Formats: sequence, structure tokens, C-alpha cells
Amino acid sequence: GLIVDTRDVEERVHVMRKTKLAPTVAHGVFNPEFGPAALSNKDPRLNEGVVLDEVIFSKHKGDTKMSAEDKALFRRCAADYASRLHSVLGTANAPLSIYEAIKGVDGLDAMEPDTAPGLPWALQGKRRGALIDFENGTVGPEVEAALKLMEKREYKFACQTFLKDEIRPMEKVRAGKTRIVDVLPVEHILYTRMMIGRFCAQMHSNNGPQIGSAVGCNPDVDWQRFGTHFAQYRNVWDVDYSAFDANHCSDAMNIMFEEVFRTEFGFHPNAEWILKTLVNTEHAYENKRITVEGGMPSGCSATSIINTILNNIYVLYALRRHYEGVELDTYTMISYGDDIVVASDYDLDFEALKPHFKSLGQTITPADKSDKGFVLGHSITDVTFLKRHFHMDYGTGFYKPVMASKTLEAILSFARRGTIQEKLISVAGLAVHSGPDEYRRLFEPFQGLFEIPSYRSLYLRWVNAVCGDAAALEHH
RNA sequence: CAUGGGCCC
RNA sequence: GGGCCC
Ligand SMILES: NC(=O)c1ncn([C@@H]2O[C@H](COP(=O)(O)OP(=O)(O)OP(=O)(O)O)[C@@H](O)[C@H]2O)n1
Ligand SMILES: [Mg+2]
Repeated sequence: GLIVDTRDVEERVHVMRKTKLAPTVAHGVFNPEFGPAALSNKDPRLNEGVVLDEVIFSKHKGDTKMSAEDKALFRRCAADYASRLHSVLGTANAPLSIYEAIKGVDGLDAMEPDTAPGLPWALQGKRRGALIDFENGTVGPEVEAALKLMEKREYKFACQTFLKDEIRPMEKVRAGKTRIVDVLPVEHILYTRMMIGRFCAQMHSNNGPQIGSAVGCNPDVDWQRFGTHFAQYRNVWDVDYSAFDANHCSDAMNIMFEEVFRTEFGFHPNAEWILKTLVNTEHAYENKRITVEGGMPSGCSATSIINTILNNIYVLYALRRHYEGVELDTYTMISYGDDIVVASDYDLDFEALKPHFKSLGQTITPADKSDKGFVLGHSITDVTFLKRHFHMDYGTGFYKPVMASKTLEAILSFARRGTIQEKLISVAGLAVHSGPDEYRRLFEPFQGLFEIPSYRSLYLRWVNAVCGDAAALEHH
């Protein structure tokens, strides 16, 4: 998105952390090319000659405007994927009850309790237990006063820039490539779930290549659904965007909002409203009130759905803008916002799309960048989706998500203070799929020190998840 | 003891 | 309440 150009303000929004993340006993064994991000332009490690606050805003290279015939081409594609979308999800997209928006239907996790509240509830000391009864699902004064307000469209706000205390490859750290999180006022996040909460539920619970979304899925059982499907095709590309989130041009955004969330598909007129408030934003990083047109607010409600709908309409628009007769069945695709796998028989050309894609402000590039350009052949066992490769499992003939040891090792070098035992239980079931030998190497560090799930119990868990009746087949 | 949105104990 | 992927 284009910055008008940031201002001064007298109020000053603290963030600049020091990492809650810390080395582990694994840390010294694995010596990973991975550290906590920078949470301070003062932080030593950091290359010298680096103002951390520069880069955070170097993802705003402008805001591609779109010809009038591209806006029509894009409109069609969005109404088309929208036709598909509501064909599979139905048209029951009535507003959600403040009770659900807080509580959550069957497929919409509740809103989280102890979570930051956005503005200005932190310019005025208050957490989200002070305007909502999380586990009674209950508004209070201003939430309900603003509920009333956005109902009128006479509501307006600002986004609280943050920094992702997270691990990152060492180099990205030194570039000061910290990931931003733009936190929305919690009232907003709530109205949004009312406006489009039943949509997102249905999305979550019909994920699959049919709707091109993997949001809602379980990389751990769903990998089988997905692997067999994608191995039915002669060509499978692993595409990488870049700044995906921030380069959603203003026109692309306003069109999909208009095309996906109309009232003719069951929504309430104000679902376009809450959504379009997301185009031109005000990001308050500290005393800098940075004002931006374009992009998405990474972490603005439904952020992953939106970005997924958008990726889907982009591909189809890039194919539609290069050849004729391209329908949704021309290909197949699954994304999770940024991430995307695509497949096709038609021997399609993806280095011929880069430009058509650059007409929306987006820069695709191959995943295997140590070639040069998009090639044919690649099956679904050369790609990555969500940081997991597709491998088939010896013992079962089933597909399974596998992360590079170097990643797994990264995750296992750093924990928040006294989380190490819990984290490990969690990472145990990721590392299952790396086999018995590596699972073991990967955990030597913590022996006689922490509890380590047996490789065997994690396997039979998995086997029962992927298709329980094969659990029951390792029997008769 | 970051936002979203998912899912895992 | 924790971990991950996005
Ligand atoms: N926590 C959040 O609010 C959140 N997390 C993931 N997302 C959606 O998923 C995308 C992940 O962006 P990345 O960190 O991969 O970077 P990028 O902007 O896509 O590209 P690159 O790393 O190539 O510069 C984002 O761009 C965003 O659309 N939002
Ligand atoms: Mg990828």
C-alpha cells in the first residue's frame, strides 16, 4: 500500500519489546541459523546502519492502480470464484449473534480472552476482560456503544502496529525483517465476525481444493486428502508471492469485497462496509501516525480468509489475462493466504504470468529459486505448503507433512520462560513424520530432563486420525 | 503472558 | 493457557 506520508503525534505507542524467547539445552547442540526477531533498533546483533523502524515500512512500495478493462476482467473472476464459493457454501450468511461472534459456531473458534485490545483501550489501560465477558460472551459500554456506531457507518478507527516476537532465519534478523502485526480495535474484530462469521465457519469446514482454501484444515489428516488429489495432475507448481498481504491493491480489494460479500448471497449490507474500512488505514507505530492506502492489515480479522479468497481470484485473473477459454476447471489450487499450491494438465506458463500478476502489484517467483523460472513436471512431492513437504509413509501408504530438520531444530532451540515441556509435546507430533531415527536425534537434548512422547504412541495416534479404520486394519 | 484466522495437547 | 503454520 501507498503511504500518503507519516505524521508526528503527541501520544506515543510503546511496543519495542525484548524477546520473551530464550535459548534451550537443544540450542547449543544444533547451532541453528535462526534467532528471535529484532524487537529493538538498538538490539546489537542487528547489522549496524539499520534503523529497525525503516524496514517495517519498506513493504509499502506503492499501490498499483488498475486499468478500467482490468477492473472488469477482475470483477468477472471475483464474481466467478464467488459463484463457485457460494455454490459449495450456500447462502446462509445472516449476521452472527454477539453471543457467537464471542462464543463461536461449529467451525469458528471463540474470540481469545487475554489478547491485546487495540485502540484506544491500551491508551487508557484496559484489557479485553473489561469490555467483554469472554467466557460469558458479553459486551460492555463502549463496545456496545460502537456496535451501535458501525451499524451507522459513522465509525472510524486506527491500527496498533506491533512486532512479532518470533524466530526468523539469522539473516532476516540482521536485515531487520521483523514481521509486523497490525492489531485492530477489538470491537471491530467483533462486528466483522458478526458480519461475516457464518461465512468464515463454512469456509473453515469445507476447506479443500474445490473452494481453493485450506484455512480450517489439519495439516496432519488433511495432507492425505490433498496429496492424492494433487497427484492426479501432470503439473504442480509451488508459487511464492512476497509482500502478498501489503500489495493487495486498493482496486483488487474493493472489487472482491463487492463481489464476494453482496447481499444477493445472503450477507447484511454492512459486510462490505466493515471490510472496506480495511483498505485505507491509519497505522499508529508509536508517535508516527503512518496513514496508508492499499494493502491488508496483517492480523485484521479474517485476515487469512480474505487473503485466500484473493489469491484464488488472482491466479484465475492471471490465467484469464493471458489465455482465452480458461475456466475454474482449467486448473486446481489450494492456498492459505500467502501460501499456494497450483496444479494443471494444460502445460501452463507461469513465467508468462509474472507480468499479468505485476498488474495487481504482486510479485510471484518460483519456490526453487536456484533454478531461474517456473518449469513443468514438478509433482506434489517437490513442493511445500505450510512449511511441510508431501511424503508418503512407509508403514501405511498414506501422505504426511514433513518439516525440514533445520526448521524443527529452530523451533526446539527457543521457548518462552518455562514453556519447554508443553512446547515439546506440541512439537512432538510434528516431528513424528520425520521417522524414528530423526525424531530421536531431534530429541536427544532433552532426555532425562523432560518428558518425551514415545515415537510409537505418536505414530498410532496419527494412523488413527488419518483414517481410523486402518488402525483397525493393522489388526485382522 | 502479539493481532487475525485456522488447526494440535 | 501453550505450540505451530498462515
Ligand atoms: N499474523 C497475521 O496477521 C498474519 N499472518 C499471516 N498472514 C497472511 O499470510 C501472509 C504471510 O506473509 P509473510 O510473512 O509470508 O511475508 P509476505 O508479505 O507474504 O512475503 P515475503 O516474505 O516474500 O516478503 C501475510 O502476507 C498475511 O497476508 N497474516
Ligand atoms: Mg510455497
